[PDB]
Amino acid sequence: APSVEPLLFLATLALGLQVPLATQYLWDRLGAERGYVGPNASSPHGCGNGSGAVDPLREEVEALVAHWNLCINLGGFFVGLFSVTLFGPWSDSVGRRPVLVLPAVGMAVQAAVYLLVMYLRLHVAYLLLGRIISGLLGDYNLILAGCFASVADSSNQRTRTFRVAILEACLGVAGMVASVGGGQWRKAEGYINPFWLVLAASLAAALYAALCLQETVKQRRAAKLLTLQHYKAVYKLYTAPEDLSSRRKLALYSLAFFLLVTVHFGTKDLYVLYELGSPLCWASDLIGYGSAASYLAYLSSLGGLRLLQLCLEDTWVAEIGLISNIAGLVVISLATTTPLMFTGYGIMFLSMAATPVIRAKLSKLVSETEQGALFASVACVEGLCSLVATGVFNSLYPSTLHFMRGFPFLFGAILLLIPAAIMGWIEIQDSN
Amino acid sequence: VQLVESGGGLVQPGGSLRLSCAASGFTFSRYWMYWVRQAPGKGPEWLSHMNPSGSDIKYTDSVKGRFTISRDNAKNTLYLQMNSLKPDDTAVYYCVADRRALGSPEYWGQGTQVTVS
Repeated sequence: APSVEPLLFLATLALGLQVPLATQYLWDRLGAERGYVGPNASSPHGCGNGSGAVDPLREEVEALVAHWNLCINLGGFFVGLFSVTLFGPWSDSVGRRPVLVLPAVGMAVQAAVYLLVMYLRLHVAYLLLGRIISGLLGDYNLILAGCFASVADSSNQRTRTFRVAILEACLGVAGMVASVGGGQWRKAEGYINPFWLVLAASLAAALYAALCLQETVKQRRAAKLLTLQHYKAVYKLYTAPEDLSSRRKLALYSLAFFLLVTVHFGTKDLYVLYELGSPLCWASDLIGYGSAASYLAYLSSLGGLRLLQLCLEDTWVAEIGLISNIAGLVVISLATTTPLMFTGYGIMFLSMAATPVIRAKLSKLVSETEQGALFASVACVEGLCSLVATGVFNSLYPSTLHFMRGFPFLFGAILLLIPAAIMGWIEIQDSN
Repeated sequence: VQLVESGGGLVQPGGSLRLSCAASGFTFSRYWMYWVRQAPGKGPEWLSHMNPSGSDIKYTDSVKGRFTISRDNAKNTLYLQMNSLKPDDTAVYYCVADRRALGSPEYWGQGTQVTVS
């Protein structure tokens, strides 16, 4: 009834608590099945943590865990690919409440299946069952698409950038709460007890959407689910209509969004593996401060975005955001000490003002009745970006480990030169 | 933070070395405790682990019912007693201290040198 922000807050809390606990269970079960009584992390680096020798069994269990995360994530991604683009275009024809209630129920169901597997110590393949069951009903991707479409359907043309930044800042606040309230909960009797908050958060989101949420689709029509006019409505969004030079901009902004969120997703994960690296060797509290400072960039940018719009357009704000991300990811790449590592975190205080800008510039190119289809496409792109970021950056970091640590961060900074060029070119050519 | 082990040394086969590991620099009552031996010309051979209480005690097959991990949160000295020592047990026994979390560091020890012969 206030808005759809609490829905995304609870769903993001559920997802950000689910990821580390699920991979921790994968570590526990896969190690136990092979008689490996050892630490559940990857191999350490420097500061005497080891003797330099490699562990054939720990590396094998780590590879197994990475492969099983890949398997469950790809299964979820494919079923979400085929479900989000069916439930979004439908959502813009029947309303946003059903498509924000179904995925929350699916998330609660996968949380229940995960709890059943963790408590019964069942095979890790039944995690894939919960992932597919949630993915069919639309997953956290569909919560994202429905929330962004609801914000796009309840705001002006000028207010979309700020009202999307507000919701994305709520997304990141939920991420911070997950990171530093399941970070210090997963350590203390963790891995099962913190998982009850995933089910609790998903149930709370389902109840809030079903009861306390206010529908924003003004003239709700009568549409049939399972029609094939929902898969056609994302194709006749990118290729057929909007021929008046606003069809190239959809592809270019989708490309910029892909690269930008790929860089963000990869660089968050390498952050703790780097912080507790060889010349840093951060303790448990320093990396907690690091995670917090990484997840305060969200709100500091919901502030810098709103402040900078008083003098600039809504695109140069994103250009400034991409220079803050590049200065941070180049500084962090060259950080061999804690003042230089935390300066990089501080420099990225406007890093997250470019994703909401791209989302809004996409949402202002489509009709008011296609904000479901557009953000279904965007959610699918953000899932693919998560997968690609994981693969690329977890392949770069081990390889460029004895040559230059932080090269993954510098490569992410280099990749951010393409969204900046794309967005600057798009604005300059149109305004000329 | 340092975990210092001292129970090693030359013991004839059929020995009863009691390894100790005194942790100074953290709580030691919130950390899981392991035991690893890097045998000469090999890699780590993780031997045991124990939760901050003593409820989750896990071994490998080459030490099951033969090595007996133990910790004293009061004394802050993790132990490990070794029965039926064989010249296959010659190694450098380390003493790591994880948190059984994916965003927490490992604190290896210096490593004693058991030379069963």
